[PDB]
Amino acid sequence: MEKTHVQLSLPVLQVRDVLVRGFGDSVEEVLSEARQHLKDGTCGLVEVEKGVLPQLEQPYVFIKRSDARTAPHGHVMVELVAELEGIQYGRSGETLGVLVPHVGEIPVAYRKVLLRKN
Ligand SMILES: C[C@@H](N)c1ccc(Br)cc1
Repeated sequence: MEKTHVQLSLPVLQVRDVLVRGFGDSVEEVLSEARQHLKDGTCGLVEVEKGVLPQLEQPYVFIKRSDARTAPHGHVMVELVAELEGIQYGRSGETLGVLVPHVGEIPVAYRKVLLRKN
């Protein structure tokens, strides 16, 4: 059975290397596909800086900090929040980055997270 939270180490990708720049065409689809790729180990993370989001496809899936009181074992506790046309679906803390499919790109780092399964 799946636990409420899972430890994952996500590959951090540079935006210009990403081949598949989003998970789908609707808020519900991108959240669904992101969660599936997270379970399969085929999800990467792009850190948000100026210029990044316009190079990626909407809707966006962000991982955001869900608890600022403790980060177990160095894994920041995080949850998913989607965004389309300036409207967010969920409310959470600070953005760690935007999730994208990982299809073999070489990462620049790994980001340890404790992901809320839902
Ligand atoms: C199964 C593999 N060909 C693949 C499917 C969808 C996405 Br998104 C990335 C890779």
